[PDB]
Amino acid sequence: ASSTPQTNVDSMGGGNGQDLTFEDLRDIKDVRDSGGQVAQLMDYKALLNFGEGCEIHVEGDDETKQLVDGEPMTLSEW
Amino acid sequence: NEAAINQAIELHGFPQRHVKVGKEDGAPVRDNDLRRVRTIFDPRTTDANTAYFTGQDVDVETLEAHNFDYSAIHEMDMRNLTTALGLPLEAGNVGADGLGSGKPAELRFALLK
Ligand SMILES: [Mg+2]
Repeated sequence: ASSTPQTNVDSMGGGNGQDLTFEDLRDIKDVRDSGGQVAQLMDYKALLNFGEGCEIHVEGDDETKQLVDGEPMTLSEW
Repeated sequence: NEAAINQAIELHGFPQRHVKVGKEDGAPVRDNDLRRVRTIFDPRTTDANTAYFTGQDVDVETLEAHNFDYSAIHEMDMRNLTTALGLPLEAGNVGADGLGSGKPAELRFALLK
């Protein structure tokens, strides 16, 4: 029974953007760029989470079938 | 570290002969005297079954080969380099206990692939 959510969200307005400076962000790059063992471990994390590739599905894909480039595609094909 | 190990083996991996001449608190021995003793004990012309006869005031001491674990330093260096280059430890002709078996093996070879 709310359109706008009626509960507040701890926004650090007194911190102007965010508490993250560009210097903090660029220090993440410094760790990533550095090579050696710590950068390699975080690369292994990326490869485990995302390295095995992906597949697109649409539930009821066949029913979407439409002439796009004057020829049939489903939304998954598109 | 590799250069350091090679230099360390050259100095410390092999025992070296130390002939001490003269009596302790006795008469001093000068360089020209040691030249003649050096000629007697020269490792260049000594052979495996040479024997020595001396007065009491000549001591054939030795520098032992001073034990250090260069194998462990090599294993550490190779672990550092292979992991830095993203290769498995096994690529460097170095291995580790447990990691050659079961799910520990399966993970590292999965990461490589
Ligand atoms: Mg005297």
